Amino acid sequence: AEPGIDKLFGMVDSKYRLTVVVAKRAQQLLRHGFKNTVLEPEERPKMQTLEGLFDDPNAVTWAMKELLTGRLVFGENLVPEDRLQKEMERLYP
Amino acid sequence: MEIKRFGRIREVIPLPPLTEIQVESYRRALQADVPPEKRENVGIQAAFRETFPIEEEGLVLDFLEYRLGEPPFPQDECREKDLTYQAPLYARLQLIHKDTGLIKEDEVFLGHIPLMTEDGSFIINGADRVIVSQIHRSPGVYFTPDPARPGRYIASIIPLPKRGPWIDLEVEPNGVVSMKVNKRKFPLVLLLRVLGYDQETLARELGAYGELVQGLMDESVFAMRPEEALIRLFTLLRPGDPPKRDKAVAYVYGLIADPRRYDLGEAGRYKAEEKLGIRLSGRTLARFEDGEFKDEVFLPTLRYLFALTAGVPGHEVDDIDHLGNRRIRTVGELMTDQFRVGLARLARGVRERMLMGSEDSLTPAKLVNSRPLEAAIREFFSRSQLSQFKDETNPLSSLRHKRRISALGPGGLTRERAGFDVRDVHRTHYGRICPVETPEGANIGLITSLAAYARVDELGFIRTPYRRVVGGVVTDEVVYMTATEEDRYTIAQANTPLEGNRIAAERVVARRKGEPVIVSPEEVEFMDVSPKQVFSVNTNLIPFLEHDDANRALMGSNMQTQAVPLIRAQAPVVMTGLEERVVRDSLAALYAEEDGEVAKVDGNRIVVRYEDGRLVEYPLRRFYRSNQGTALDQRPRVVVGQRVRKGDLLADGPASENGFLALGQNVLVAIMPFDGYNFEDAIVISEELLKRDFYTSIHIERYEIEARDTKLGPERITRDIPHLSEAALRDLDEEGVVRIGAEVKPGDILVGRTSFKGESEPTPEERLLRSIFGEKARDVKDTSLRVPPGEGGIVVRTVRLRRGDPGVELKPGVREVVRVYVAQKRKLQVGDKLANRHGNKGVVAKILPVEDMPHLPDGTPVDVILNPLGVPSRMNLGQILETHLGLAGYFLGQRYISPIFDGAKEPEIKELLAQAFEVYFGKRKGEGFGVDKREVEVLRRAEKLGLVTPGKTPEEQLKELFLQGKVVLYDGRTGEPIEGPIVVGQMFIMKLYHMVEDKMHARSTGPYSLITQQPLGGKAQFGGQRFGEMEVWALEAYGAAHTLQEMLTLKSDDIEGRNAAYEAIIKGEDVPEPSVPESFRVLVKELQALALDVQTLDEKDNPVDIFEGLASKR
Amino acid sequence: YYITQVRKEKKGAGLEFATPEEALAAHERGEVALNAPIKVAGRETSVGRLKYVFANPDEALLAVAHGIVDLQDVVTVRYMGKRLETSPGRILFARIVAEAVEDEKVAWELIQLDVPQEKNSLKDLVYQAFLRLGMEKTARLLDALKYYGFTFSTTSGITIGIDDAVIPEEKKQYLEEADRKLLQIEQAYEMGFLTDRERYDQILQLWTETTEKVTQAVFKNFEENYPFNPLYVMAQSGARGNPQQIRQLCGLRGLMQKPSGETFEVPVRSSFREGLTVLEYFISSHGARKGGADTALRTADSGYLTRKLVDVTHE
Amino acid sequence: TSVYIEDVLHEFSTIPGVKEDVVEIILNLKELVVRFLNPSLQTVTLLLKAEGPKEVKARDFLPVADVEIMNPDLHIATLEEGGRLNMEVRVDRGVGYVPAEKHGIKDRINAIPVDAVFSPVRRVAFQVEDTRLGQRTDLDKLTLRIWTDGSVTPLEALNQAVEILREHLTYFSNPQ
Amino acid sequence: IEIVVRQMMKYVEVTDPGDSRLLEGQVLEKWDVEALNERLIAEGKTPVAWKP
DNA sequence: CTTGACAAAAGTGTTAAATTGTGCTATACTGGGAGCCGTCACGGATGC
DNA sequence: GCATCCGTGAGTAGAGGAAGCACAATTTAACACTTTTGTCAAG
Ligand SMILES: [Mg+2]
Ligand SMILES: [Mg+2]
Ligand SMILES: [Mg+2]
Repeated sequence: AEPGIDKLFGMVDSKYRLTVVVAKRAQQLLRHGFKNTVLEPEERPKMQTLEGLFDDPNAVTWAMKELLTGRLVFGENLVPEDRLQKEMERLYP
Repeated sequence: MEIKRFGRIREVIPLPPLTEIQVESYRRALQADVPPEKRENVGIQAAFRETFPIEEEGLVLDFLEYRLGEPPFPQDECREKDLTYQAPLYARLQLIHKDTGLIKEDEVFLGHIPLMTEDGSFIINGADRVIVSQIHRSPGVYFTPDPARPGRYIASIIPLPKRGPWIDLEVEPNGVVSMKVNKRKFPLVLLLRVLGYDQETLARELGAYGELVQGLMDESVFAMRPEEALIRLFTLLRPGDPPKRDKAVAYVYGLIADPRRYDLGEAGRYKAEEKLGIRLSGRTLARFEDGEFKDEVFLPTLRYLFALTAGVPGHEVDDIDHLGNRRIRTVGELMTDQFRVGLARLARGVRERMLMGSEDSLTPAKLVNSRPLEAAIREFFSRSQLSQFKDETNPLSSLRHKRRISALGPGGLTRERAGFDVRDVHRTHYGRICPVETPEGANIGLITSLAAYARVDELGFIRTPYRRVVGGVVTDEVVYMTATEEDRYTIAQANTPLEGNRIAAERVVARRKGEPVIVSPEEVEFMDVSPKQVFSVNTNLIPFLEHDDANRALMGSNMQTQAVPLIRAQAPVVMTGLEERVVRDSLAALYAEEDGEVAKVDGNRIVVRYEDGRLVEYPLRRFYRSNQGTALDQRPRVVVGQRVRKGDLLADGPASENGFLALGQNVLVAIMPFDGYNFEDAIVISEELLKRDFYTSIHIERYEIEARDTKLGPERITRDIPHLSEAALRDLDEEGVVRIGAEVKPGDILVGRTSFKGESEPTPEERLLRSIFGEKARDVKDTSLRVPPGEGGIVVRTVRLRRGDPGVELKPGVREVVRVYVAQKRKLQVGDKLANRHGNKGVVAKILPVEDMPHLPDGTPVDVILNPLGVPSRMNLGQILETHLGLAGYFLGQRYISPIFDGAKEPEIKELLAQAFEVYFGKRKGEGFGVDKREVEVLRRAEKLGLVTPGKTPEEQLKELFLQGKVVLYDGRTGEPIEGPIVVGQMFIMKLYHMVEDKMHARSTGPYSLITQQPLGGKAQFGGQRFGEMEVWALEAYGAAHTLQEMLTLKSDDIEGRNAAYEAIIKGEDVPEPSVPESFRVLVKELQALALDVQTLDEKDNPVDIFEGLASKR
Repeated sequence: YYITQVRKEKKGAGLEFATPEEALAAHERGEVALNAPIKVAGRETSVGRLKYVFANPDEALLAVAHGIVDLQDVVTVRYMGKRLETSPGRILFARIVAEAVEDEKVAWELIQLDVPQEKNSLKDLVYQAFLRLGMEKTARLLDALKYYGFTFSTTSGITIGIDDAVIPEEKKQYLEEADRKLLQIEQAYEMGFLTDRERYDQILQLWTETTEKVTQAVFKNFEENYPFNPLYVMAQSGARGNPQQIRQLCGLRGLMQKPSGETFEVPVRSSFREGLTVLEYFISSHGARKGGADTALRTADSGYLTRKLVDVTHE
Repeated sequence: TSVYIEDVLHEFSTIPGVKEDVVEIILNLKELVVRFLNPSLQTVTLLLKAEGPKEVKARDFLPVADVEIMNPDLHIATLEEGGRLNMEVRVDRGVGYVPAEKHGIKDRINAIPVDAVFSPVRRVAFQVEDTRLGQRTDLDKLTLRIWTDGSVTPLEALNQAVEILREHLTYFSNPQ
Repeated sequence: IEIVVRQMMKYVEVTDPGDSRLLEGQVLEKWDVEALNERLIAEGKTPVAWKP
């Protein structure tokens, strides 16, 4: 079971909207190289390696954890899509 | 290790030769060694005399005799060079000129006839093959009731298959008796008039029934002459053709009276005479002579029909599934049938050649073209449903293959259109067809086995032996009888108690026409020979069969065919008594011909000097690869200077131990759950099995490659392959072939080959790259043979065939072919399948170190742990009794023979367990040890479970548990006992052909299909997995829209999408959006070829181009 | 199931006493058993409930490790502020659920403590936990149940021997009664009282009734004398088997059908433990083949229905 | 661990004049018991040269210093007149069970690796009896029964096992 | 089961065309004819009479 | 980066030899040949 | 009310598997020769 899956299912009206929000957020993290995250340094997911602890490379794992903090906003007709990417690219070149 | 035998029934005859159904039938057809003048009119001799003489209608070609020559190549040479083991056929013909009277004789070469090996198989194009016997409805005359309307019957006349049409005789509601031929129904009187039957003749014999004869008394055609009736009948049969007497008599005579076209058969003629009570001169419906037709069978058939409808006591309907109405076609008859087909084609080319071209100057050799005859025989032995790839996983596998009976094939039933009734166990199957051995699935009841004591008679009916009983005493006279003959007697069971030869029981269990009855000893007429005559060879190898459910006994007998030979194979502790004869009749071992002395013993050959003085040398087959990939070799069992008797064993064959069938190992088994690794048929084993090489088998694989002539140039097998390092070419010799003894792994080169590159100028980027490094492109490319993924081993043999070599027939354009044999030694591993003879099977899921296994108080650990939850719902209790008897033999050091339905019983097993306890526990007391503290704890619970008697001493209570097959067992991980006594014993377990090594496969990308551009299928092709319709439904029910779209486009046939996805992943990116699949583009084009305009539109109904503008005419 | 089922003894089984000291004193003399039901003053108790009184689950399970009592012995244990009368193995089952969900009070409401845990009771526990706790906590309870179930079945000593197929004593008496009634049906048939059809139907009715009585005699013998028999435990818990398959092992096989559909007049009166005769084995093979042909020839009919349903409702 | 036979390329072959094949001969070599008399010795090679007719036993190996064969009567092969056997057998020292695929040891080109079963212990059992001392009555009496192959005595094996258990008990000393 | 049966009762048969181009005995979907009828009532035309 | 070279690789008629396409044969000859029932059983739609 | 015609029957895996001849048209290959295109040496 994914951690906090019960709370994630309670945040949306339809279970398929949760999958849409998670998948689009993970694409945002991959495209900007995880520099747009809302997580604090002590909250970043980690994986254990022979050389030491490093950042978790799985973007889907990051998206689920961010959505549990309450710092993301999701909905329909929030912003124009072209204007969303332009500002996010300017903030995170 | 001594052998103890149970049972009371004394068999008066031994088993017949187990391959005589194949061997004896093919000898009768050929008649190869019978002198020509003493040959009987059977087999291919009967076919020669049927087609000949050939008359032009003044030239006659006649047949005198034939002979068979020596084979050109031996059996082992044919296997190596991919030839057919055959013999030339010569015919001695003479041509007679009727006008003049001059005769010429010469011998003409007719072709080659395949030869059967001593064990009963053929070598066709270098591969072993088996001809399977066919069962079908017997020809004759049959009477069945009318299903639509009661009180009415239908009479049928059935010839041999493809030897005439079926004839139906029915009484219509109007009262007219009608005859139906070739889907056409016409009154019977029209044909019955052609046979010269008048009004006075018909009413004399059939007028003793009533209103039925009135329907045969029409005066419209009674006065009509037989010649006029003949022409009128011809118009009804084939309307449209001009009515001529010359054409009319040709059709009628050729439909029911021509022996070359209509054949009732020897079995059919015998059936017709027995039923109708008549005597037939030939095998046709009517006899034509003196320019007229004469009746042979039509009148007696009609009398039976009328009398059956009237209700005379002596006439009854026929059961079509009765085994007296079904017959077997063996290999000799099936081969001879195709020989007659091809011979009729040869006579057709003789006729067209003797009326056109040099009629006055002819020779028999110039008339005869044997090409049609050879094509008929070649087609039968290659592409017939009954000619099958031989099963030789072990010697028992090939023996069973030769005794199978199939209802399918040419002239047989179809798998899809076969109903329930034809698949059932008929009551006449008793003693003739095994009731339990059959495949489950779409072939159930359509493929069966011959009973162990059965034999097929000359007409094709199965007979089973019975003992004559006279006046209450049983004699040793044995009579073989068919099902129809068996129905007339009261037959007692084989277990009937006897005092010598006198029947001792007052009440006897017997059968009367298949049903059980209780009778007095004076009413008995016959007796069964043994219980073994009811079952087949495979089922007869299962001990305690009477304690097993038939659904699980079917699995046990089938899976003995799939057992692989082991390097340390041994015979089971508990046997039935057929293990010796199976090895002997399979011809896999070597026996002495007569008394003599062994002179030379080697791993390759044995030389025996016989008492007449002559020396005989026997070469040994060593490390040979079978059709299934298992190694077959023979190991000598004698020493130099040893005296041998006639029939003594000289060398063991595969899966045999001192002449006994050995399909597995004898292991120590505990029946208990273990930590969930036994869950749902899974099996736990010990690492000690691997340490002593139990369940270790040898397998051999073959690889091949060719060097051809091409337009660009010839392919060359060479060691000098471009762009290859020395590490890759290390194990190749100077000729480019891997050396013998090398160890190969996936990706290693086996044979090196180069091919001339096709003419194609390179891409601009490559041209600049070659300019930078100053390298000149070569004219050849690497096309060498490499080890496929997941394979490998040791190279043990190479074979090189070249064009021009004697006996080598290579295809045009092929220069040479190289073959490499690779062998590996397989130990048991997780994922391998194991089974016993009672139908218990499962895969190995866990291998434990020896200190983890449960062990006996003396320190002995068990080998295998089986879950007790698989027993109760399968109801196969035979494995429990085998375990109890194997526990007694472990301590007493003896083996047992318990025949089926007459063998070991619990009081005898418990008397043996009492002796085994005296050595299992009396040994401990002498050594100075008492009862363990841990055994006292288990005994305290055992009497709360009601297993032991309260008040007894611990030694007496331990013996009470031993007589039930239970011991106190310790846990290896903790050292504490299991809380209850556990059943422990010895069991015989086989390792099956299905191994996880041959079945694991994976793929990322690979070959694609031509038209649909989708991935190929199959592990051998490196193909992908089929994601079918029901799998698509599951993804839809989940709501996984994006996962479903990837499988439809990005991973099957979106050519642009699958290229972009691969490039994105190797760059560390997410895969892009998919596009239109290619198979949809194919569907649009194929619909346009059907003149249908299919167009894709957008929201505004405007056209959308999905072909990128590549198919639009500007 | 094996740890949550209690023991029953018969040695005392009815003796009456006056004070608990009298009942305990008789136990050491060997007159009564630990789990035999007795009566102290007016109530029904056992020696184990009077002798072993534990202050908490840890003390009761420590006594099990020392071999003082078994997990199937009924004792007195104090748990959650109540004086319970159960076995240590039922207390152990309660702790498995409490630690898996990490809530002692909620887990106490989820379980039935006074019954052995069978397939249906365990299914009810899963559904209630899903309602109260969600998927994440329910998936943790499933793994704990899986872990302890495998551990306890290994060390308990479950095995199958030939003597575990116990033959009841009433089978011989029933088969003798049926012989007399069958011989009477034949007597009246010769007198013309009944025809061929009604004689046929009466023989079938006699054997249908006899088979049912043997089925109840098999299971009555188990629940009274061998309550821990491997076959009885497997069927009662729902692990494997049904009473129809048990009767064939321990009682009789019964009537068989002909290929035409009719039934043979003589049944198969032997079980798989005793062993069938050759004729009985052949008679039974008609129905085994018929069952196999039904499976092969009718799976296509079911799968064709599924494709019809999908294509009418997929939108 | 590894065997080399002259004029033999792999283990799936036969030798002229020899009754047994290479697979059977190797199965016989897995039953040989060799005792090293020097604790510092790690590997030795045993040489055999024979001509038929004779039954070659384990005593036909040439003598080597500080090496002893414990079962000299072990049968190896049967030689017919005209047969020859010239082989070198390598014996290593180790622990546990090591398949031939894991070590793959070959001293020369045509050598054949052999699965190694290094353990000298054949069977172990222990008994617990009921003893007493004065008033105390529930005391234990322990007996250990050890079966070995002869290269290591049961008393030597018992001492080595006690040291292994004692060594492991020191791992609970320093909590990190 | 109720989802499947709802698809089994999805069609109707015309008994009286009324003021429409439909034909007597024509089979069409129940959803379509109900939409067609309520449109005719708005324009004051005779409705279609159908049968389940 | 620009000249003079310099042979070479590629391009261009010319022609003899393989290779391919086509017409013709005069005693008289005038309607095919293979099939051949455990023929599969049941429901729906059409035409009488 | 009935005779005639037509489309339907679960999934995955394997592993074997009989005419010449004459002569005109057309295509191809061989062989020179002319022209174009790099290298080399200056410079
Ligand atoms: Mg199959
Ligand atoms: Mg107390
Ligand atoms: Mg050793």
